[PDB]
Amino acid sequence: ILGMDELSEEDKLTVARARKIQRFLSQPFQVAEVFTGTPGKYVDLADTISGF
Amino acid sequence: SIAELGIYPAVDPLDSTSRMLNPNVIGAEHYNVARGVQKVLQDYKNLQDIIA
Amino acid sequence: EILVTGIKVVDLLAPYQRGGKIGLFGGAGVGKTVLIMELINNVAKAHGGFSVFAGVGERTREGNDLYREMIESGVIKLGAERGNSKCTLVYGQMNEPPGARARVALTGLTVAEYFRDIEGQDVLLFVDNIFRFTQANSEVSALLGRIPSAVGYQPTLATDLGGLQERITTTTKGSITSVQAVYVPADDLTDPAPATTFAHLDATTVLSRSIAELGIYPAVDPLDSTSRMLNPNVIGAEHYNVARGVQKVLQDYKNLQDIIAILGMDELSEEDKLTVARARKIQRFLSQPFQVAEVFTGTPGKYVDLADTISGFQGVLTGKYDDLPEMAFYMVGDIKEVKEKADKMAKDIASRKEADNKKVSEELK
Amino acid sequence: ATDLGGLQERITTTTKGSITSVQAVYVPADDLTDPAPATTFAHLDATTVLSR
Amino acid sequence: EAAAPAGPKEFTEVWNKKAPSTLIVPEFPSNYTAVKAVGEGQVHGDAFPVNFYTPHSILSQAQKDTVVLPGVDGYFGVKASHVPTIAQLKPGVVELHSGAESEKFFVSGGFAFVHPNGVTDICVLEAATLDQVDPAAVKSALAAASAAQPTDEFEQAANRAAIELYSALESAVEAKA
Amino acid sequence: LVPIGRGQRELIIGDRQTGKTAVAIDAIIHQKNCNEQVPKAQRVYCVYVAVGQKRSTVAQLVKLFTQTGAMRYTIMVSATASDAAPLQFLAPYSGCAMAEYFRDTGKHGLIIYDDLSKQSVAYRQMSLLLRRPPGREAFPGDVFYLHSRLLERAAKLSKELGGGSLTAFPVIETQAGDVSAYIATNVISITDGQIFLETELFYKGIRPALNVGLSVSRVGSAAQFPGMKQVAGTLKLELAQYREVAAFAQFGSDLDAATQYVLERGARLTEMLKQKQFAPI
Amino acid sequence: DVFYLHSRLLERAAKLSKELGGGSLTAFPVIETQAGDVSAYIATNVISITDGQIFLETELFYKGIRPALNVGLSVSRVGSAAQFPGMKQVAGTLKLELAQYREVAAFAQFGSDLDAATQYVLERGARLTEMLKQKQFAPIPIERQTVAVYAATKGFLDKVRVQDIVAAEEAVISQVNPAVFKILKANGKITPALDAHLKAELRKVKLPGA
Amino acid sequence: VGLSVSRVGSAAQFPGMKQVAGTLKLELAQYREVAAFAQFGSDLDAATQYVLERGARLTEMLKQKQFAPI
Amino acid sequence: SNQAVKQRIRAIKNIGKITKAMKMVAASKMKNAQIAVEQSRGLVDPFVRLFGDFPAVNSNKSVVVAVTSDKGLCGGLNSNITKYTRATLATTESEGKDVVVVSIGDKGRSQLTRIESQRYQLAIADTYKVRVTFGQASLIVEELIKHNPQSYQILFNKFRSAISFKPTVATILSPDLLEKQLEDVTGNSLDAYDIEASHERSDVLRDLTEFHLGVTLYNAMLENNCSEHASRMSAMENSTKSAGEMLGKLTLDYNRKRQATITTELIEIIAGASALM
Ligand SMILES: Nc1ncnc2c1ncn2[C@@H]1O[C@H](COP(=O)(O)OP(=O)(O)OP(=O)(O)O)[C@@H](O)[C@H]1O
Ligand SMILES: Nc1ncnc2c1ncn2[C@@H]1O[C@H](COP(=O)(O)OP(=O)(O)O)[C@@H](O)[C@H]1O
Ligand SMILES: [Mg+2]
Ligand SMILES: [Mg+2]
Repeated sequence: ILGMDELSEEDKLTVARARKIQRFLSQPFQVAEVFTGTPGKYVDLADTISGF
Repeated sequence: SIAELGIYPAVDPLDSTSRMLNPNVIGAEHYNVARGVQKVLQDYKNLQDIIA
Repeated sequence: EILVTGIKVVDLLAPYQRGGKIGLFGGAGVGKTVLIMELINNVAKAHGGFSVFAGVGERTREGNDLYREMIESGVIKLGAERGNSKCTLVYGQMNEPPGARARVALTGLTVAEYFRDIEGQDVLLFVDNIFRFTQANSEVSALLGRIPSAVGYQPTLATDLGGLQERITTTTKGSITSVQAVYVPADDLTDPAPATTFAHLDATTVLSRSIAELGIYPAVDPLDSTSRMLNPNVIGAEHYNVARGVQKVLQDYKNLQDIIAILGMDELSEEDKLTVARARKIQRFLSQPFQVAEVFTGTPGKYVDLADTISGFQGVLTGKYDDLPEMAFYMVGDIKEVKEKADKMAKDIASRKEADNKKVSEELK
Repeated sequence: ATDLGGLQERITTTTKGSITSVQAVYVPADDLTDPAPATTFAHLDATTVLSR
Repeated sequence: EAAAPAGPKEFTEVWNKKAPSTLIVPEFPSNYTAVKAVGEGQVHGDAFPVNFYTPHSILSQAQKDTVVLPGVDGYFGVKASHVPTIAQLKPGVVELHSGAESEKFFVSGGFAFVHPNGVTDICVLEAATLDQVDPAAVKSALAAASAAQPTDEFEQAANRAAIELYSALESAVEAKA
Repeated sequence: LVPIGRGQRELIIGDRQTGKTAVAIDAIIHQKNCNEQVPKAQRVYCVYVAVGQKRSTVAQLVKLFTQTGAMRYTIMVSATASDAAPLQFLAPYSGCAMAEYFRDTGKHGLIIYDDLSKQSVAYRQMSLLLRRPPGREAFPGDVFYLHSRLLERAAKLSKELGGGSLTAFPVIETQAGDVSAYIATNVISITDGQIFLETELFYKGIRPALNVGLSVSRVGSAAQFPGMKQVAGTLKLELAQYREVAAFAQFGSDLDAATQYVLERGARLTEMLKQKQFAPI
Repeated sequence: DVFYLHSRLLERAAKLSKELGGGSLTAFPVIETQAGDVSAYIATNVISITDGQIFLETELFYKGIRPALNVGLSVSRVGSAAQFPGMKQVAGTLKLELAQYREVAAFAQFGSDLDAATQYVLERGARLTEMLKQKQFAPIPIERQTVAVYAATKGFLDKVRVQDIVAAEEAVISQVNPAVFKILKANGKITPALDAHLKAELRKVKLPGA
Repeated sequence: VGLSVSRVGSAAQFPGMKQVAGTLKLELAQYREVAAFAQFGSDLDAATQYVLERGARLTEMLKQKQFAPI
Repeated sequence: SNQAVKQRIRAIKNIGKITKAMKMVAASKMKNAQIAVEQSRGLVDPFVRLFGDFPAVNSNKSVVVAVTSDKGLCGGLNSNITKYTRATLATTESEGKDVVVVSIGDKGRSQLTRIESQRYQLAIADTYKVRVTFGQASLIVEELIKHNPQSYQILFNKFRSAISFKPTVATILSPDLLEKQLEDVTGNSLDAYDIEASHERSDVLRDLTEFHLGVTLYNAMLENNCSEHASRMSAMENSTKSAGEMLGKLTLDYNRKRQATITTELIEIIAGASALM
């Protein structure tokens, strides 16, 4: 309703970190590689805690 | 709701149907008047949540 | 003839008949036992006749509390001076099987009926949860092999309740002033056990849960409690007019609740937002500290005379008190104590003293 | 409650292994206090909401 | 002569002793301006603060060293420590120099104050700069302004204002660099 | 607004403590005041049937009718709450049969079945204990017929049978304005008119608390006093305007001077119809 | 007879007389409501059986306030004459200041104006709320509770930032001399000789953040 | 169109209709979101008014007459 | 009963759309009216440094102006400066002066005649319908100088931000009737300026006070218009929030009544079947 540059720069960083969190929650699946080509990735728990 | 506006007969225009409302049966210049009346009254019923 | 109770909302908007049947409606923690104990404390101590407390389907803790509290007050005396007691307790509390709770109100009624018929005097019958009589018959009647009625109750609800209630009357030989608390299930007044009780009562006092959640105690709904004494030929002209004016202000405020909720207070007319302010004043002013609630509140109890209630509410209605805050009216006795509390709370915003007044730093030995 | 409990109480971790059940939950009339989800939710330990 | 010290300092007194306490003392337009007129400084040498104003725009807040303003008694020029002057301006061009570069706006007429601290305030209504005026519709308008002499003094004054604006807009559109 | 003819059935439907018994008592007291000024072929003899009330309330009404003087024209058939359910079921029929003597001898009757809901409750009890299968709200199947065969006995007879009349005023108590309940819809369907009273108008000071929109009289203005008819269509029309230009009267800021005259004129009319009880005009 | 199902059960939780032993049974019946509906059938059954009520709010529970006590609804008219007399005199101040914090934040959520005295009781009541948070499976003795209520309602925990009070009321109990809690447990009451002493030991407290 | 679902129509319609119907049902997904909002047509943003006019174009486009299937 | 709740739910669900729509509409109007307001803020400064700011003058005739809104869904903005104009009319009126009250906006004529009926003499409205210009503000100013007062007081809400709207009172004096008298400081404070007018100082001060009244009226009714939009955007966001909360409670109660309805008719069917079988 107001605009992207309306809010602060720490709000810009909240937007940026949340947009790269929203993409980092995505994952290619090993069962869906037959019709999407790219191989799927089983991410361990010790890796996703550290990554986030 | 038609009746406590004092309108008699209190026939709901947007609930009364007939199988004689084909353009094949009563002709097009009657059916277009009836459909336009129902369209106008339904849009007024939509606008009554603002204009009240 | 009127019965002055000391409670402002009761004496103003639904006055009790001296010799009539009184019902306190409300469900599950609205305050119809604290109301019945304040009615005991006010009416029964200044009565002169005998009392009968019939505890039907209530807590045994509450019955033991009433027995010990009545021993301390001398209403029940033990031992050699026992005959100078003024109360009979008949207890059929909620640990009893449904045959006992369905019939203990009849036992308390018989103890009251003897004093009315044979001794021929005015008595008080306090029945806590007459709904438990209806409920206990509803528990039994599932096993007496009957088709059930509406919500799940017995088919003979109205006649059982009627044949019990038609014995609790004032006659030519005596009086029974009956105060019965009536539970409502799920806070539903359209339940058949309260809706059948409504017809047997002269004064109705409907306690509602939302008014209790507003902090207003006694949580009497003023727009749902009625009386047959609210009649200009019974209580007078100015009392009835003040009561109808308070109810008109409260109804006009109840009709403004939706737009105040969704549009805000700032969009009414000026007479509308005068009505809203006077109604928020008389909602707080109908509340009162009880002398039986002073052990778990800390406020002293405030017996208000009937003339004090009429004078104070006429003052708020005409507009003599548009200047005080709203919380000046909250939990006070009468129209002097709203001004006392106004200066008590407007000296409080000026209450800032110097140097913290220590005299504690290294007190010598 | 007893039929749902007799089903869902066999899905536990024993000493020998475990069963972990992923259950699709339909909510009747979009009412979370309806007795079928309100009895089903007493057993669930996690919810995985797939949104459009 | 000075027997009524009015002001926002002193309105607070008579207001606080006579208005209800739920309202704080209302604000005043002098609370929003930082630059006064009689106060010390704001010249510092050559460039003085010029404030060019219209109701719908602010065209200059920058410091300039000379301003050429078109007063009703002729185009005058405002140097740094210029004498304080409330000058009514006729239709003409306002030139705000800073050095080699200058901004030439043709204005419509309206006052221009120079203050005792060197603050210059040009206050016009419509400042239509010279590279957005057309040179064709000016003659189409002053033709009717030359021709029309009505019976009433009101449209007479309007036509005289018309010709003194359009004639000045003639002289500053052919002789531009 | 809701004019009532000799021989029609006018329902008094409302919540509890809204003015139903008050309208009934005013209707009886006014027939006492009218019987002195009319000849014997114009008199109305009232019958009050009290089903499911207290004995205290009925004794209070009998004391009121003796102090006014209405008991030389009034019968009171009282099946109170302590009485058996077959007595409360049969008391409207008993009162209507005592009132049908006046309908059948060419005189005029006024029967008031106070709490016809309580008669339906007594009939439900009496039919559930006789093991008849229940229906909607555990009522019997023929709880419509229970009330239709009673309320149809109120008639204006032809001149061959004497020209007598019986005017019935059944009273139905609703639960928080719910007129969609079973017995409420049945007796709304049976009777000609309905006098719907509200518990929200009752606390606005409007007493008798008549909902002027939902109150109908299907005898129409055919059974109205002339002259009252000359003012009543106007009063109805301005009240109809005052009702509809309201729900905007909260915004008293903008004076519109065409709606505002209608609003304060309807306020004059709405304040006009307020009335203290036990004094019919 | 579903009312008799629980009233037959919950009436056996009694405090017996001295002639029967003086033994006691304290019950804690647990009811799960659906959407915060305390006007259900079984919920209103047990509300009219039990003495008090501990109402746990689901919107206080997601704002981190745990135990999510609905302080306005949570009542107990039977424990009043049954509280620790050291707590009875310091938490009589706690529930009333939480009442004003419940009055301010229920109307001034719009951001209309700060009256600068209702604005005081908003971040005072926010300090009493954060003082009343608690972790799980870590109960506190009643003496180490009524000092943390003493440290907060007497303004010793004032101007500590509200995201420090979990770490600050741990600073209070850790630094105050453990002989303070031994006098307070044994007298059961903050005696005049002790609050003068306990006010001293609270001034010598390294609050976090200063 | 918001409440009527078909859980087959993913790869079970006409391909020439599938080229276009994704855009048609995503343009109507914005129109149903902004329609009951901007019932008035007075003070409008230049992005919301465009999807309002597009949704009003598609709405009159989809309606057809009886007993004449296309 | 169980159907009227389903219509009340749809009504509140539609109000929660209409108020969200006009919250966005008021936001779009506020973001482009703030642009005109902070450009209009410049021209008021040379007059308040040239003529000073004297609110508490001994005018014997005053014209107060309360600059209100036209659309009345603003949230306590118009009555705020009604309180302020009855506070400033109870600040200057202590000496027996004539006061004319005018108002800009229909919410001014509906809230000023309630507090004061006799001094109110003029109602300007329909100002913000198309836009607000300086020719319009100057026409309003000329209709204000149809009276001949010695002072003018403007009351308006100044757009400090989208949250704060400080109610500003703005004062203008008649030229040598009061402006030359209030400047006499053992001489004059205006003699430092060299008048470059075509005529004498009284005529240039008359023209200057008319131009000052015009620019403060234009800035006043720009600031009040965009602060009106900001208070409408904030007042329809406390409105859609409350209409979402009311809708949530209505949906929960409707679901309770729905479940109780299905159980009620089911129990009646079971009772009727067991009464036979
Ligand atoms: N026109 C009136 N003016 C003043 N008071 C009235 C008027 N009508 C009714 N009342 C009062 O309002 C109350 C209405 O009670 P009423 O006689 O209507 O009982 P009811 O609604 O018929 O039946 P129930 O007692 O079961 O509710 C009475 O106290 C009566 O005195
Ligand atoms: N008059 C009152 N004043 C203050 N609080 C009250 C009052 N009545 C009830 N309460 C509060 O509500 C609770 C319920 O009181 P009680 O009369 O026992 O209700 P009920 O018998 O209807 O369950 C009390 O424990 C108290 O917390
Ligand atoms: Mg109780
Ligand atoms: Mg009655």
